[PDB]
Amino acid sequence: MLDAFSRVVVNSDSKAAYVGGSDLQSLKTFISDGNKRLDAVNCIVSNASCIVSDAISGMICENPGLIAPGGNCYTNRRMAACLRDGEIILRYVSYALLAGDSSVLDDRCLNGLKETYIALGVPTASTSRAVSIMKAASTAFIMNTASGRKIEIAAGDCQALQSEAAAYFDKVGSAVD
Amino acid sequence: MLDAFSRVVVNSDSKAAYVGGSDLQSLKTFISDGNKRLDAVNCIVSNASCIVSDAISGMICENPGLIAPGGNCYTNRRMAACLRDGEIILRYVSYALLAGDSSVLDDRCLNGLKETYIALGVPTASTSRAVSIMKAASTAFIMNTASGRKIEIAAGDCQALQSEAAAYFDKVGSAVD
Amino acid sequence: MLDAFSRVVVNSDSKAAYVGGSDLQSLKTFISDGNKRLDAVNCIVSNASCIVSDAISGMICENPGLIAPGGNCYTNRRMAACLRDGEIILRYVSYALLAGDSSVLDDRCLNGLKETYIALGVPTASTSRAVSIMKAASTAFIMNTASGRKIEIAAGDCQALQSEAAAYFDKVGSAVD
Amino acid sequence: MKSVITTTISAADAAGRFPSSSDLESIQGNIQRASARLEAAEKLSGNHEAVVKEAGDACFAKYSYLKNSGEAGDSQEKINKCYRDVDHYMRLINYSLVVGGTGPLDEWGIAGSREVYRTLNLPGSAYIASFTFTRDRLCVPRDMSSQAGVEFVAALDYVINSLS
Amino acid sequence: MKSVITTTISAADAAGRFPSSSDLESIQGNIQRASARLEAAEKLSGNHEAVVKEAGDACFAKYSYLKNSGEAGDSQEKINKCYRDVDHYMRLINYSLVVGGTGPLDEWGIAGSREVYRTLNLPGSAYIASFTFTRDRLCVPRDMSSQAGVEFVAALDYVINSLS
Amino acid sequence: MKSVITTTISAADAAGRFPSSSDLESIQGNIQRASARLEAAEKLSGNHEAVVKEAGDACFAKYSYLKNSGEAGDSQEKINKCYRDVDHYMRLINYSLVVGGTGPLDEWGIAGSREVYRTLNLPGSAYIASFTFTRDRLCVPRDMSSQAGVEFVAALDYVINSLS
Amino acid sequence: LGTVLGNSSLDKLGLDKFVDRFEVNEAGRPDGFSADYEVIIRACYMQIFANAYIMESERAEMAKAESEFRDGRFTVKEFCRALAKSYQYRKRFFDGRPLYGAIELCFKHILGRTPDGLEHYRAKSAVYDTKGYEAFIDAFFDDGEYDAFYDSYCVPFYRGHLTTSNLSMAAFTHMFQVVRGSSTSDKANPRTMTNQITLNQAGIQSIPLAVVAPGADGATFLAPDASAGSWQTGFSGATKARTSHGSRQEKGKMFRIEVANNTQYSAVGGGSGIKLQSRSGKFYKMRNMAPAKVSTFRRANNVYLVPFDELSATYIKIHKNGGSIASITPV
Ligand SMILES: C=CC1=C(C)[C@@H](Cc2[nH]c(/C=C3N=C(/C=C4\NC(=O)[C@H](C)[C@H]4CC)C(C)=C\3CCC(=O)O)c(CCC(=O)O)c2C)NC1=O
Ligand SMILES: C=CC1=C(C)[C@@H](Cc2[nH]c(/C=C3N=C(/C=C4\NC(=O)[C@H](C)[C@H]4CC)C(C)=C\3CCC(=O)O)c(CCC(=O)O)c2C)NC1=O
Ligand SMILES: C=CC1=C(C)[C@@H](Cc2[nH]c(/C=C3N=C(/C=C4\NC(=O)[C@H](C)[C@H]4CC)C(C)=C\3CCC(=O)O)c(CCC(=O)O)c2C)NC1=O
Ligand SMILES: C=CC1=C(C)[C@@H](Cc2[nH]c(/C=C3N=C(/C=C4\NC(=O)[C@H](C)[C@H]4CC)C(C)=C\3CCC(=O)O)c(CCC(=O)O)c2C)NC1=O
Ligand SMILES: C=CC1=C(C)[C@@H](Cc2[nH]c(/C=C3N=C(/C=C4\NC(=O)[C@H](C)[C@H]4CC)C(C)=C\3CCC(=O)O)c(CCC(=O)O)c2C)NC1=O
Ligand SMILES: C=CC1=C(C)[C@@H](Cc2[nH]c(/C=C3N=C(/C=C4\NC(=O)[C@H](C)[C@H]4CC)C(C)=C\3CCC(=O)O)c(CCC(=O)O)c2C)NC1=O
Ligand SMILES: C=CC1=C(C)[C@@H](Cc2[nH]c(/C=C3N=C(/C=C4\NC(=O)[C@H](C)[C@H]4CC)C(C)=C\3CCC(=O)O)c(CCC(=O)O)c2C)NC1=O
Ligand SMILES: C=CC1=C(C)[C@@H](Cc2[nH]c(/C=C3N=C(/C=C4\NC(=O)[C@H](C)[C@H]4CC)C(C)=C\3CCC(=O)O)c(CCC(=O)O)c2C)NC1=O
Ligand SMILES: C=CC1=C(C)[C@@H](Cc2[nH]c(/C=C3N=C(/C=C4\NC(=O)[C@H](C)[C@H]4CC)C(C)=C\3CCC(=O)O)c(CCC(=O)O)c2C)NC1=O
Ligand SMILES: C=CC1=C(C)[C@@H](Cc2[nH]c(/C=C3N=C(/C=C4\NC(=O)[C@H](C)[C@H]4CC)C(C)=C\3CCC(=O)O)c(CCC(=O)O)c2C)NC1=O
Ligand SMILES: C=CC1=C(C)[C@@H](Cc2[nH]c(/C=C3N=C(/C=C4\NC(=O)[C@H](C)[C@H]4CC)C(C)=C\3CCC(=O)O)c(CCC(=O)O)c2C)NC1=O
Ligand SMILES: CCC1=C(C)[C@@H](CC2=N/C(=C\c3[nH]c(C[C@@H]4NC(=O)C(C)=C4CC)c(C)c3CCC(=O)O)C(CCC(=O)O)=C2C)NC1=O
Ligand SMILES: CCC1=C(C)[C@@H](CC2=N/C(=C\c3[nH]c(C[C@@H]4NC(=O)C(C)=C4CC)c(C)c3CCC(=O)O)C(CCC(=O)O)=C2C)NC1=O
Ligand SMILES: CCC1=C(C)[C@@H](CC2=N/C(=C\c3[nH]c(C[C@@H]4NC(=O)C(C)=C4CC)c(C)c3CCC(=O)O)C(CCC(=O)O)=C2C)NC1=O
Repeated sequence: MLDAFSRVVVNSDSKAAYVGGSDLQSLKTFISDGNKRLDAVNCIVSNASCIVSDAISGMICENPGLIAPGGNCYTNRRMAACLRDGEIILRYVSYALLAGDSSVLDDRCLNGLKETYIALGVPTASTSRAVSIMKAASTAFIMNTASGRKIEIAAGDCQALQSEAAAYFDKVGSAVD
Repeated sequence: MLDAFSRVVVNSDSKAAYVGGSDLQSLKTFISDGNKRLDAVNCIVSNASCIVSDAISGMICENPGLIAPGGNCYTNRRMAACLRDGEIILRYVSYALLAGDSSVLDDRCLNGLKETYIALGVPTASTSRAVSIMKAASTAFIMNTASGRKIEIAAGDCQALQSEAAAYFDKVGSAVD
Repeated sequence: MLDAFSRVVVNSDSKAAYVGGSDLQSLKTFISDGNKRLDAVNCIVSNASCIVSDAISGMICENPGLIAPGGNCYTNRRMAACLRDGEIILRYVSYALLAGDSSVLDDRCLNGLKETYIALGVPTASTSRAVSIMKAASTAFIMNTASGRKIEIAAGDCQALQSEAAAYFDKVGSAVD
Repeated sequence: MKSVITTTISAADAAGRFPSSSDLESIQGNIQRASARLEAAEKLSGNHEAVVKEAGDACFAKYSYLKNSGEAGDSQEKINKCYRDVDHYMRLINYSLVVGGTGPLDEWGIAGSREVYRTLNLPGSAYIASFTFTRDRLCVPRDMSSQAGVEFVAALDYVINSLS
Repeated sequence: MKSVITTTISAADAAGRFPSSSDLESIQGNIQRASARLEAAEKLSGNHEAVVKEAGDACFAKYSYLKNSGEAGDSQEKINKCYRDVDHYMRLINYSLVVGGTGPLDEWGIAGSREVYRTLNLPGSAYIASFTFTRDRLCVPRDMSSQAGVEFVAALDYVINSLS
Repeated sequence: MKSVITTTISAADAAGRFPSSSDLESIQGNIQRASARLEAAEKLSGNHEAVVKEAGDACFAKYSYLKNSGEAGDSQEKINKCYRDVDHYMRLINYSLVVGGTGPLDEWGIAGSREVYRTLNLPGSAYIASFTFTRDRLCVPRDMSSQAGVEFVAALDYVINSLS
Repeated sequence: LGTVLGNSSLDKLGLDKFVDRFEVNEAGRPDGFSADYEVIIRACYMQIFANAYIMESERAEMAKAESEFRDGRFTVKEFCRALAKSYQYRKRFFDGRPLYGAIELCFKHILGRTPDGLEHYRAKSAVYDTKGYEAFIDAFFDDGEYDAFYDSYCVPFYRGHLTTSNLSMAAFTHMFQVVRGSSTSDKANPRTMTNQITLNQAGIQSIPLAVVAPGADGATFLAPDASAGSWQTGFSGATKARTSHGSRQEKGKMFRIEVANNTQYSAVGGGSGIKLQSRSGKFYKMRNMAPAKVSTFRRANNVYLVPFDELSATYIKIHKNGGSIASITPV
């Protein structure tokens, strides 16, 4: 695992050079954007099982063939493992938002997963559908635009961070497809 | 692992309906043939180490190269593992006679075996020879036609079941080749 | 493991009430004394190998019978385990200074140690001697009065915390005897 | 899939010794109770529709609060999900009823029921209302047989004790 | 018991190292968020009674079917069980709120809640109604502080997401 | 690599939990001590050359026997090995100083140093001489700020205590 | 129970349940059935946590590793390693325990024997101190021992009692101190609960321990601690000594008898029901015909060394006081 700090150090490490000015200045922007990232991860962590609920229910409600007999959601067991997979995807996404770098996701969740599914037969476009719903759902929670929970936050602009989280979810969705 | 019951239920489960009368009637024929299957499996379990004795001793005495120096029966250790392997083959065949379905044998004994003998270097035509000897010897014991033991049984015809046991042994012999 | 927060929570939990204002006021004094505790732990952690060096070198140089043939420091292996023991004692004491509570040390380091040293043949009075040397040497580093390393700290009073660390080391020295 | 056959073959297989006379006695008992179980499977395959209709209608003859705000009553569709879930339950009661162990019912239905029911906000108590209703609505010599009814009750009891 | 202190001490302990400066930065943040969390702990210790009374009264401002047949409403005793359960919950929100991690609330309350709630036929959804009521009924500068309100909401969220 | 971020992600991950408020307080502390650490990193990146030159020149202002027979003074090349090793050390103090744990400094530089230094007959005491020289030669209000100085001293202390 | 009767002396030692063995015999990934695996999984928790209690909340911990056993990822060797690395296993066994309590547990969980000599303890503690925790766990798993006995598809079992992994007779007796029959788990079992090292003094010096069967007679007996006399000054009244040297070996061999429940209410002086010192309620024994408030037996569980010709008498007196006899081994 590597955060933003570690990535600056690894990239600067190859040339055997010190942190310098520019890299540290971009990382100063990370620190000043710190609390926004903190409260953002609090927004995605709170109501996260509700994200997984809405996402998978939307995946079945959009594509009714999964619950059709012989589908990959068709069994109570299968639905359990389905919900857990959504939960673990969101889990490592949450860690990628804390770290500010996709190292934990790439090294730990992303690896081996496309092939695991191929053996399983899990439909990959349905998984990328569920990942997309967790993406939009997660960005709507992160922008205080949830139609059910519009909680109090310090007022500001955080479009950078929304683009960041959308980059991680698009990394998972491109990883399964 | 799946018996006859399980296979009817699984086929009707992908069919997604109730079990129904028709499958049930064939399984009633299984039940009424029950005790014949029972005494058949008693016939194969009794005198089975004698089957493996005769089988492997026939496999060496047909093909004298195994016991020749540098063969796969040539070591006393190798002869031990040879005898045991014949015993385990016979064992799972006996289970496939009890269950009335080859699921235990296909999932458990048949799978990975061709790849294992090949890795070992075990000659495959010799194994299919030994499987064939266990086949015909086992059917002759199961039909009370053994030249050494013609024991007392209730009178009847069991050609169905002989065809069944011959199907299991042919499945293993085709599996190694 | 339990810090000072956990001790307030457990005591108020057996008391079965809310934490309340009063306990919280003493814990506010803990938080306002926080940075002194931070710099204190930094003082004991920095130059700690040097503390273990001075302590055990003092224990041998005061009592020359340990290194005598037949002593418990007499073997190179034995001297290794001797040095490590001093290191681990100071390690858990350092944890007890961060937590502000002796839970880690009592549950983990303190328990069964007299019967272990007795069980090995380690003289207990000599261990309490070495623990006492780490006590005084650690308090002299924590008060910036070290004759070799007098580093810069902003000036204040920290007698509370010195009494605390002395309480942990006296707990260990009474624990081995 | 837990049946008498798979149990004894699995156990004697784990032991590693040819199937002895004990397993033979076990499958002897399986072919003894067979006719009773299949009788109950035949009648369940007969009248499954009215079974599920009375089960769901009795489930809302109890708790009405589900179709209020909404917990689960906000469509004819979700109530159709109710009746299809009871269809799946009687389908697995039919399957287990055929096999004669609680194996198929456990591996298809019961394994991992909880994560789903706590996650997708499904109260189990209403399922319990349905099954206890049907379990109360047997007929001893009027419906099937002494052996068939008992068998049916056993299966259904397993469902409720797996759920409550 | 998960706090900042026990996490970093446990981690560096599992490494086998003395505590380095990284742990010290973590507990530096603990002494930064401390005053906000303890403020929220103080106010909850202030008005805990009315908190639990409005929580239970809002729990039965929702689902009335509980006090019917009976599920759990058959006495003033069982409703006393209700208000003491929410007393335990706000008391653990207070404990975790003091410590500042969801450690105590998880190990005292949440660990093994679900087998009790499925075993004693207790619907968790009503708890959810209570806590989401309280969580909706904060006040930004009227009640505590920007950071304290956030801390309190976080703890209560954890409860709901541990339960739903 | 030990930082606050990787410690709490790794620990929360080992729990299997989403990241709770405790980790959030830890990274809150990281962004509290950040400016001090980065200040020290800026000035180290500033005059690293004269730092390494005075460190090595002071390393041979102590032990001169190195450049004798030979241990390690038998070329301008081996003394270049000396100053490049001190270049690597100040480069890792810079790296760890950025990250804010002794993680990078330990995993790159310290881990397995001992077998190399005993294998290539490199005495560790000379390194100690260099670093204790630099650590003695800072300036309290003259360089950086009370807080940055402390951070720098901490890192470099770790090096000496990792090496002796 | 009884070592004869049905021929199976070991089963009645409490180790009858642990015969069950669990080797995956199915090659290739499971899809759907999840019966056999959920059994093997459960057996892994029964071995690794040693019958500790894990809940739905606690089933969320290690859910990922659990979902990797079910896939072509981990052998049960590597799955057992993955359960041994996790948050739970550290909470229970490592964080509460001392490095030697913890070492001894790790052999009960991973290998199912006890450590015999101090050399095992030195090796594993040194691996710990060099590298930390995860390499500690690896150093159990990554050795010839585990690979040979289990082969990576067998869930670990108790083999410390068996004669086939040789060990020492000390490891035999120590085997039964560590396992007390099916209910007792690492947390639950007395003298191994939480932090206390299950056997330090015994485990370090390879002291054979008399084996007391579960249930039976004095199951609830924990040995009284001894100090070392002059050197490292210690109390000298607490227990009988394991050795008995002689000139009292006359009168027949010395029997070290352990008595297990001593109590005021039980101690009667041979005559039924509690005797009253004063007319109105005063029950402790009078010192010099003055009331004392000191328990007649002071710390449940005193031992007795008794030579053979005094056995019967001693055997009577224990039963007079209602003390119950744990184990009687000739010394
Ligand atoms: C660390 C990351 C990580 C993941 C991302 C998952 C990925 C994953 N999923 C499954 C396994 C599974 N995953 C699903 C999920 C699905 N159900 C459907 O209807 C959909 C197509 C899909 C959800 C969108 C199902 C149903 C199974 C079980 C498949 C089966 O047994 O038939 C398995 C095999 C092991 C198991 O059975 O659990 C793995 C490795 N596991 C991990 O360790
Ligand atoms: C320990 C826990 C912890 C947190 C949870 C955060 C909470 C937090 N957020 C902000 C502050 C803020 N938080 C947000 C966040 C956003 N505003 C929007 O309108 C979006 C909905 C949302 C996107 C994430 C913004 C925009 C600010 C103010 C701008 C800024 O401070 O950068 C502040 C500054 C102080 C204050 O406002 O009083 C703090 C402490 N920090 C912490 O230390
Ligand atoms: C569960 C099912 C199951 C099987 C079917 C066997 C299959 C099997 N056989 C061997 C191993 C072996 N099998 C044989 C058998 C042979 N000797 C010959 O002369 C003939 C070609 C052939 C008998 C017809 C021999 C000789 C070995 C040992 C090979 C060697 O070590 O050289 C091995 C490797 C492990 C071992 O040495 O035992 C395995 C997995 N094992 C199982 O677990
Ligand atoms: C527990 C052990 C156990 C057994 C070993 C069997 C023994 C067994 N076999 C039959 C009964 C029988 N067994 C056979 C078997 C055959 N007859 C032939 O001529 C062939 C040689 C042979 C092929 C296998 C036949 C044909 C019957 C009678 C037909 C039938 O009952 O299906 C019966 C019926 C009752 C009776 O005949 O008195 C029983 C109990 N059942 C058991 O429970
Ligand atoms: C991350 C690492 C880390 C540390 C190592 C500490 C370092 C630290 N110490 C103080 C501050 C201080 N430190 C001390 C300490 C003492 N003074 C004495 O004369 C005694 C010798 C010594 C006993 C321990 C005192 C007295 C203060 C000032 C009083 C106070 O702030 O409480 C401050 C306040 C800010 C400043 O002074 O600029 C900081 C950040 N905090 C951290 O975050
Ligand atoms: C093989 C067995 C098997 C089952 C037993 C079911 C169980 C089951 N039910 C639902 C899903 C559902 N089940 C119900 C049923 C309920 N409506 C209520 O008012 C009552 C509380 C209850 C009937 C008694 C509803 C309403 C949903 C949809 C829930 C929702 O989307 O909000 C789902 C999720 C997938 C879906 O939406 O269909 C599953 C797995 N499915 C299976 O494959
Ligand atoms: C496959 C499983 C299966 C069941 C479990 C039953 C369940 C069942 N019973 C009835 C219906 C009925 N069940 C009974 C039975 C009796 N009522 C009494 O008061 C007696 C005590 C008891 C006989 C012992 C009666 C009398 C009716 C018709 C009237 C009624 O509802 O009670 C109905 C409605 C259809 C009908 O009228 O037949 C259904 C679905 N049917 C099935 O097909
Ligand atoms: C320590 C934590 C803590 C809380 C979470 C609150 C919770 C709380 N709020 C109220 C009570 C109240 N809370 C509010 C707040 C407001 N109502 C509105 O409609 C506005 C939107 C909102 C301000 C933003 C109001 C107006 C009342 C009184 C009337 C009411 O119940 O709404 C009460 C009853 C006692 C009273 O009247 O004060 C309690 C327990 N109190 C605490 O001590
Ligand atoms: C340390 C934390 C802690 C808790 C949080 C509680 C949780 C809890 N509640 C109950 C038990 C109970 N809890 C309730 C409460 C309810 N009544 C309803 O109408 C609502 C659904 C709900 C209040 C919102 C009731 C009614 C019972 C008794 C249930 C019964 O006996 O039927 C029990 C079983 C023991 C008992 O009977 O008391 C437990 C463990 N106990 C604890 O030790
Ligand atoms: C990333 C960090 C990093 C380091 C810190 C260095 C550390 C280091 N130094 C040497 C190797 C060396 N280092 C020195 C240095 C010394 N000469 C002396 O007189 C003094 C005692 C000392 C300088 C103070 C010398 C002389 C060698 C060569 C030794 C030899 O070949 O005899 C080697 C072996 C490989 C080589 O020959 O270069 C390594 C790994 N390398 C790294 O990759
Ligand atoms: C009937 C036969 C019989 C014996 C043979 C002795 C053996 C014996 N010695 C000691 C005890 C002792 N024995 C010694 C003797 C030693 N001092 C050393 O420097 C040497 C290694 C060694 C003499 C060669 C010492 C020093 C003690 C006291 C040990 C202590 O308290 O630390 C004890 C314990 C009781 C006690 O303290 O006296 C016993 C049983 N006792 C017996 O009843
Ligand atoms: C009929 C079958 C069906 C569904 C099921 C939904 C599922 C769904 N939710 C979405 C997206 C979505 N879902 C939620 C979560 C959700 N909203 C909340 O305010 C609360 C409290 C929630 C959990 C209870 C949010 C927050 C969003 C983002 C949009 C928004 O701002 O609401 C999106 C948009 C995806 C995208 O942007 O690519 C879809 C498709 N849609 C369907 O057609
Ligand atoms: C000279 C090298 C040599 C051998 C060794 C034998 C081996 C042998 N046994 C056979 C077959 C065979 N073997 C036995 C078992 C055997 N018979 C019994 O009655 C008892 C008690 C037995 C164990 C002691 C039976 C029961 C049969 C079936 C034929 C029969 O009815 O006897 C068959 C026929 C295979 C087939 O049908 O394809 C062969 C080749 N043959 C050889 O040429
Ligand atoms: C001949 C066998 C022998 C020894 C070995 C020493 C060991 C020793 N160090 C002490 C105490 C001691 N030791 C140090 C640490 C030490 N001093 C420094 O300035 C630096 C850099 C150190 C590590 C290299 C300090 C700082 C003190 C406190 C006294 C002081 O101010 O120096 C004390 C006093 C203990 C007390 O106060 O109770 C002793 C006995 N003494 C012996 O008789």
